[PDB]
Amino acid sequence: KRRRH
Amino acid sequence: PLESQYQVGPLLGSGGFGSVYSGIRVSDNLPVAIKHVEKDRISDWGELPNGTRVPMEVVLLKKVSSGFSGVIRLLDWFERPDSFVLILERPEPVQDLFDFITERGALQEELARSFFWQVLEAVRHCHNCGVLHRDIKDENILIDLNRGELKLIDFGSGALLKDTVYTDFDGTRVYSPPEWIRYHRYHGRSAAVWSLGILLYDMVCGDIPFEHDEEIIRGQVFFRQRVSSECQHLIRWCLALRPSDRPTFEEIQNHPWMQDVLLPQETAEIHLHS
Ligand SMILES: N[C@H]1CC[C@H](Nc2nc(Nc3cccc(C(F)(F)F)c3)c3c(=O)[nH]ccc3n2)CC1
Repeated sequence: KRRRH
Repeated sequence: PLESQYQVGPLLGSGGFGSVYSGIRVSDNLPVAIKHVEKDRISDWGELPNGTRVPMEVVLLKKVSSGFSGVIRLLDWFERPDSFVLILERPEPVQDLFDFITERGALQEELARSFFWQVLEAVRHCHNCGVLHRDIKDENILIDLNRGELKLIDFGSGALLKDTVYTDFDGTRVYSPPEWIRYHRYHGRSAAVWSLGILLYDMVCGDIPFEHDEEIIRGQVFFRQRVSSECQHLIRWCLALRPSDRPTFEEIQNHPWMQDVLLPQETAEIHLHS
């Protein structure tokens, strides 16, 4: 996964 | 009167920062972004020359706004009963670095070098103006797709730059340094440098290196993508566990990996234009 914070 | 001088377009996004709309300045059709911040949701307040209480963000953006920059400009602001409204510059066409990375994956080193260099120039600019960003990350960077210029956004977690310790932080945990995680203490510059190392890993690998406290504390960096030794070295240097083992901005910019940077437009022509 490659995800927002 | 806020409503008459701007025309609101669609919601661009919302989150910890509040809500941001595309907009247009009615008088000259200048593309703008319109950001609404709720008063109850503002933790940190400042005050202007005149002395009235505004969001720290407004103070910070005013301190970095004069002249030109890789910092998004504050054009105007308004107070409302329960919120503040900020009018900000909006490049067109534009994409944030997070989405850009999502779409294109790991960036070529040449492109990452140009981008990273511009981030560094923008952060030096902030520091030079007495402003600490405290939330440097791909989500907080905009790409002007035509000129190939990066712009820093979202100063809402920022602070006045100081030389003493900070014991408060409300930026992004995965970009925050081990000294924050362990002791709840950091110095501005060396913490900024850590987050820059996270950012650079993100650019050249397509994702951040750490998701967990344990990994941050450990500070061991593994590469999933082919990445040059000079780039790996720069990254591991920025991510030194001891703050005083991290490079200064000068050392970063004099690093062998940082040699022969492309100009913004060259960057857009080679990597951004279709
Ligand atoms: N996932 C999104 C969430 C909203 C975020 N906010 C944003 N987006 C902005 N611009 C913008 C305009 C059109 C499209 C996009 C895009 F495609 F979301 F990156 C961003 C601006 C801006 O132009 N000026 C000042 C602030 C600003 N903030 C950009 C990334």
